Amino acid sequence: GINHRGEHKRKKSGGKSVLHRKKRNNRRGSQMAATKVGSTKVVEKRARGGNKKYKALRLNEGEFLYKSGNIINSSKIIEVMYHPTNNDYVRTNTITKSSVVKISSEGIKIQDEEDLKEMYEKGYLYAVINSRPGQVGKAEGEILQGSKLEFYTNLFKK
Amino acid sequence: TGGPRKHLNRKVAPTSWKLDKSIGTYAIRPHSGPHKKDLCIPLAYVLEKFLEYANNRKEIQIILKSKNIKINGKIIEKRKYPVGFGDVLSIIKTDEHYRVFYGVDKNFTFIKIDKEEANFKLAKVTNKKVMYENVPYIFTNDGACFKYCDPAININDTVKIDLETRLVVDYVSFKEGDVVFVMRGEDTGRVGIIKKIQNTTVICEDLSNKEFETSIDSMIVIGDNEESLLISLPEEKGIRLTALEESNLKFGEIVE
Amino acid sequence: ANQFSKRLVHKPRNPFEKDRLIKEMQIVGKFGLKNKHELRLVEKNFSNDKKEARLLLTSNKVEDISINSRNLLDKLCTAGILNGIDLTSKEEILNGLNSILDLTIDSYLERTLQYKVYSSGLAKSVHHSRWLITKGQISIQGVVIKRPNYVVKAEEEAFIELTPYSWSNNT
Amino acid sequence: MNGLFAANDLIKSRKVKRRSDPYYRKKILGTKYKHSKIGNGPQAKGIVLEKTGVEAKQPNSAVRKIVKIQLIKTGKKISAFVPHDGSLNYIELNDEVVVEGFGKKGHSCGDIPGISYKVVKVQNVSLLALFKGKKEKP
RNA sequence: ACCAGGUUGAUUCUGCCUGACGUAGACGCUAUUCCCUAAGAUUAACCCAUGCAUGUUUUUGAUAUGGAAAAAUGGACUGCUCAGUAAUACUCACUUUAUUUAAUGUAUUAAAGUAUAACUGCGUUAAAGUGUAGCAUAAGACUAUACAGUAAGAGUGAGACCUAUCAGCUAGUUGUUAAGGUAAUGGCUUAACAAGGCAAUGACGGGUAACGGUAUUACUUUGUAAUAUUCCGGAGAAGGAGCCUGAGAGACGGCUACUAAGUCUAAGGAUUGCAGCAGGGGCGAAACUUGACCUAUGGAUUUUAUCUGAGGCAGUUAUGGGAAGUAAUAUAUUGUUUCAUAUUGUAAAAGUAUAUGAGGUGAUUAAUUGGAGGGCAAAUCAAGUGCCAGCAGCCGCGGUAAUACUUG
Ligand SMILES: [Mg+2]
Ligand SMILES: [Mg+2]
Ligand SMILES: [Mg+2]
Ligand SMILES: [Mg+2]
Ligand SMILES: [Mg+2]
Ligand SMILES: [Mg+2]
Ligand SMILES: [Mg+2]
Ligand SMILES: [Mg+2]
Ligand SMILES: [Mg+2]
Ligand SMILES: [Mg+2]
Ligand SMILES: [Mg+2]
Ligand SMILES: [Mg+2]
Ligand SMILES: [Mg+2]
Ligand SMILES: [Mg+2]
Ligand SMILES: [Mg+2]
Ligand SMILES: [Mg+2]
Ligand SMILES: [Mg+2]
Ligand SMILES: [Mg+2]
Ligand SMILES: [Mg+2]
Repeated sequence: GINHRGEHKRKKSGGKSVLHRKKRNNRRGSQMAATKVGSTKVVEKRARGGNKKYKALRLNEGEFLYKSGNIINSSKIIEVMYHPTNNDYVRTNTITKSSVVKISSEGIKIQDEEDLKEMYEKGYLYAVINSRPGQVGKAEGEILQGSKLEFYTNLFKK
Repeated sequence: TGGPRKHLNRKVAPTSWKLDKSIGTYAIRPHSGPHKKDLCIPLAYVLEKFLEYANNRKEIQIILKSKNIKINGKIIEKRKYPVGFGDVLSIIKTDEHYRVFYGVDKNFTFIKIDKEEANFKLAKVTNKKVMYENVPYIFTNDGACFKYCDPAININDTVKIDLETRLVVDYVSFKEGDVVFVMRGEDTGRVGIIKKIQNTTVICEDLSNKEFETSIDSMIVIGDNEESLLISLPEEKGIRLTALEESNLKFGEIVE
Repeated sequence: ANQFSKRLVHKPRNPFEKDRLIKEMQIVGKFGLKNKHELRLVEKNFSNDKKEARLLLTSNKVEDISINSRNLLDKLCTAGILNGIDLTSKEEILNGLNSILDLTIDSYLERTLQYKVYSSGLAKSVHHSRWLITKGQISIQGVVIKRPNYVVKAEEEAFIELTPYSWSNNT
Repeated sequence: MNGLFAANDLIKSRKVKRRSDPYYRKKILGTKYKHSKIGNGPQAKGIVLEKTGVEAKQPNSAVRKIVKIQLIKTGKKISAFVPHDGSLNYIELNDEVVVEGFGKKGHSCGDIPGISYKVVKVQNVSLLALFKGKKEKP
């Protein structure tokens, strides 16, 4: 269906290329699975020689880590704020790797810092994903603190 | 070719199997095992060609199913079992024991040994690291794992396997001035005294005081000293005289 | 073609010379050969060692005087075209290859079992030997041979007799 | 162009000069596949249409007997020369023949003009044997 | 380690044609043995009637003393062909900390409930196949990893036919950031931005009557030419595309659709891929038995009794290479093949070898093919025909005495 071969592309000089064999099963691809937000759902895959893969169609209640106090706690996922490569994913609410989100601060026990205090009055905090959702099958990430919060907030919608 | 190969051809067979390149077309492709592809031979050729105990395929099953064949102290009934380097095979009947290493002309030989040598076995360490729950381990060439050994045994030193309790008993370290045995390369079956150890090769001395250089992976030290001699040597002792002296013994030496 | 089906000898370069057919016909009638073809086989291997005798005189290797040249002198000596020499001495090895260039075709053609019967008292003519061998009346020490062009080696020379149980003898 | 490091200029120059070889030029263009008269083979087959004679060139004087046929493999018309005395009396029309060449590299030899082929078989009977009288024609 | 004939009234040169000699296919005439070795590659990767080539196994035991089904295991190897590909395929030297591996070896760990078959019994259609019951009824199914060992994938660099009447070419093309996907590196795919990348040391085009190396043949003074043929490697199963099971298939003696060709029928429907072994048709100048068998070497997870058109053993053919015959001693003597028979041998039959029998012949059962002016070894021998009929690779003979045509 979808191949990853290299025999079809042009040469370094720009001349055309010619094929001599059919499509092999060794280089075999799949379509994109866009992980949405909703009620949870996980389907299984079969890879080469056993080795089962997990893909997540609709994800909820991802895990996150507090960097200062060094504890890990679960939270809900509300909205997406920024996506690096394509800016259309923010209106469709798809979660991929390295895309910042907005999480509930209910179970989280935060320390007293100047920056997080004003958002902690409301329910929301910020986090950034660090795991492949479509292949591992679950999201994990870090909570934004310090100058890392200064970098992303210049890129927000405003 | 979408998968593995299962048929082997007699012309690409190794010449060290001493087969005839006559009327046959196919040869036995042996099983996967602990030894490499070069140092292994099938078992069904040993009972037919080198040892002479059977004539055809029927008499092979008779000796094997009677459970007298004992390789490394274990009974085996499969004809495709690979016999490697250095292992001791024996028959339970008649108390016959053999050690397997190469001759002088790159061929397999079988040398009758004693029951005091029939117990143990020699191998060479290749790798060592500490496994789970803080337990040390030492890995040999054939793939056996061994734990809780002496800390004076290094990565390249040889061991002595008891073969019945499967415990490391004795070891010989790696240094200069040791007797050595080689098993691969263009020079096989040479027995030599170490003179200089380089980082990748070893500069050695034959019993006929010659010289040859050989990589470190292809050798196995059998004794630290000449007086040690942990195993029994072959009859030629691996001297492998040159073609000049083979031309000298036929017609006499050139008088000058 | 294939190795089992290639040919060994070709036709000569000039097909009709009056100065070549007269020389060769003296050899056919004297030694008793049936074909011009079978004469051509015994001369090519006579050419091949002379192709190798020239190289060993010009070799600069120190071991080539010891090994291959001594491995040249023996093979003629076992068949017995050469008589005998001491292989330990160096200077006679030089004399052995120098004696090789003085041979002819007749030095090879004389050590054949057809001619070697007639040169002994067993046969009257050389044509008496070709008619005698093919019926199976002549035997070497153990073996009964039916090929008149069999080369006779040096040590097996004196042991040619009649077949003891044939009709050529009394039994 | 004589130099130690001039192998690139030597090979490029000597390939140009080799093209004026008159035997090598036909090998490049492949004329034996394009303009072959009989195809690529030792013999051929045909159907006879005429029995006619020609007259040889000066200074000799005779009449050479030939035959105009039509090949099967290609479909062209061609003339061949009957090679022995009194052999045309066997030949009738609406019959088959086999054709062999002269052996002078595609040219005409002798004093026969413009003809380069000769008949060998008629009705699977050898014409060399039939002139000797070993067989009879059906 | 070698040259000869041909331009002129005669001579010396340049220059080409021809003779003498190899390697693969076809053809004419003639043939007694034995052993070894080969046979639809060249045109048509064109169409196929018929018969046969992939099944094993107490794991349970068919109302059944040994076989029904279900489970388990292999059908991806082996064998056949050379259409496509001028380099990505192949060879050699390196990397894979950037990757997967059933069957193997040594070690670490963990441990009551729930279907469907075979069976019994009612049926259906021209055929090919299929249905409803007996709360129907069995065996089965609901541990995880290391390190070796085999197998495979993916990269870097260098080598390889003819063409200038083919001189400019390239736009996912070259690079940066980010993500998806794969077992994995990577414009492999997609967003955003930028203008890069290659060439007379031949880019970009066109042709091939082009599968690459190699074992092996020739000819040689630093090396050329052939290599379908032995072995290693790659690609395809009428032409194209897509996918299931699975450790491994983009599989074709597995499935789905379209195009080109069809076949059976009770007219509603059902169905086929011999570049597998024999065999037929077409094409051609051109290529064999619709034969017996698991003896030996092997494969199928222990292969001593299962299967094996893989692989052996025999029949047809001037495909070639060997050991030999058709006489010898003086009409006569002796005695080789064409004839038969024992033993050895064969899976069972041949054949070879050792021995034994008779009969009497080398005008015999047992020699042909080409040539006789020069090159070029061998007749101015005879009889016919007269620029006719004919011969001649080149030079050249034929006009009533031809060593140059026809016969002896
Ligand atoms: Mg010719
Ligand atoms: Mg074909
Ligand atoms: Mg079943
Ligand atoms: Mg072809
Ligand atoms: Mg082609
Ligand atoms: Mg039922
Ligand atoms: Mg784009
Ligand atoms: Mg080739
Ligand atoms: Mg076809
Ligand atoms: Mg296949
Ligand atoms: Mg395929
Ligand atoms: Mg397919
Ligand atoms: Mg088929
Ligand atoms: Mg066939
Ligand atoms: Mg033929
Ligand atoms: Mg004659
Ligand atoms: Mg003369
Ligand atoms: Mg002629
Ligand atoms: Mg003549």
